Amino acid sequence: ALTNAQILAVIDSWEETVGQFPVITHHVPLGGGLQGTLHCYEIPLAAPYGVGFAKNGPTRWQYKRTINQVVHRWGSHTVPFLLEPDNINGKTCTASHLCHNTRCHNPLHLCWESLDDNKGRNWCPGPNGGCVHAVVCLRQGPLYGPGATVAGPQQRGSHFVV
Amino acid sequence: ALTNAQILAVIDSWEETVGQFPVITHHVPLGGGLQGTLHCYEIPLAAPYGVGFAKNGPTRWQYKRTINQVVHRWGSHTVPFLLEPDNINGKTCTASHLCHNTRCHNPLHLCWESLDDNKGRNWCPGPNGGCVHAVVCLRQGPLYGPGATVAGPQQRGSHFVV
DNA sequence: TTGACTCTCTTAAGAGAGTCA
DNA sequence: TTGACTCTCTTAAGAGAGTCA
Ligand SMILES: [Mg+2]
Ligand SMILES: [Mg+2]
Ligand SMILES: [Zn+2]
Ligand SMILES: [Zn+2]
Ligand SMILES: [Zn+2]
Ligand SMILES: [Zn+2]
Repeated sequence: ALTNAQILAVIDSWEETVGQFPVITHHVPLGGGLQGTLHCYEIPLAAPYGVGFAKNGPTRWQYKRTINQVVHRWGSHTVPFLLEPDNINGKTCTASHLCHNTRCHNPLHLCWESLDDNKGRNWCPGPNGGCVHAVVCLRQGPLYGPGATVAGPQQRGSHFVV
Repeated sequence: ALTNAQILAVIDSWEETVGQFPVITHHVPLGGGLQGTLHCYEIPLAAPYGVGFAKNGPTRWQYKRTINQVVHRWGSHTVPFLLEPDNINGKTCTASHLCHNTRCHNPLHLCWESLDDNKGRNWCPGPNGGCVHAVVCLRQGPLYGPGATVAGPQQRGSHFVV
């Protein structure tokens, strides 16, 4: 809600609730042939999810609180960043999973960045493979690699140059 | 169905027409601080676009040929790949701009791969900066870099560990 | 047969809001 | 007030198909 105090109270209640979500250990590629360990705090697969939480899509949730007799609702991963600018360079800020684990609500696994920055982490080589993200990746992106290209650049005639 | 000879004739007509598009020289980052040059064959901004071409969206076009009284139509960048498999690993193949220049129809700037592989090239460090794409990038992706993250991982209390 | 428009859809990273009990 | 559902929307890489002359 409006006041900084009210916002801090929302963040604190969210952290307390998410802090009781099951902690699931995931071993992850870091790049450079190395492996690390992340501890994700995973929202349950089915109701009940936790005080204030409800599922609005297959892997979408919202956090809800009643302040001054009014319901306030946010995307479930946006709550850590309620005191941050909601845009950057004219682009909407989004909650971005450094652990690439949607059900996870560990704020130590989230950052707040444009949708382009968010998406791009899927292909990052990782913190031990050359990540250049200023807010560093926690793991190599799940889609990093050579790809599976079916056909490369080609011409039948002689009209084109690279 | 069109014979493989009829399909080759469509690719040849397409190449003939695209080869007469304005050719624009672009200097581009290759990664590793090196600069290179790409020559894009750019479809016009407004009608007429060229024989067989029409705009179906702000940056979407289609190619159309009528053969034995049947109208055939294809996405304008898909024509080089009409003799290739159209899916891989259960994923639809898409035309993927190695030059990241949507108006370009140079087939030496296109490859044929899943939408995930396609998107991922936006963040590639480039052929002189560590590209691992098996079909190699022609340039550093336009979105490669440190990013512009507004807020990083953080907690107010002590409920979480990484 | 052709040109120049029109419309909606896919994907996978993300969102907002309403209906009931 | 709180819970458990319902619906559609955004973005930027990509698509298929209809109408009229
Ligand atoms: Mg993400
Ligand atoms: Mg692309
Ligand atoms: Zn996590
Ligand atoms: Zn990274
Ligand atoms: Zn090009
Ligand atoms: Zn590459």
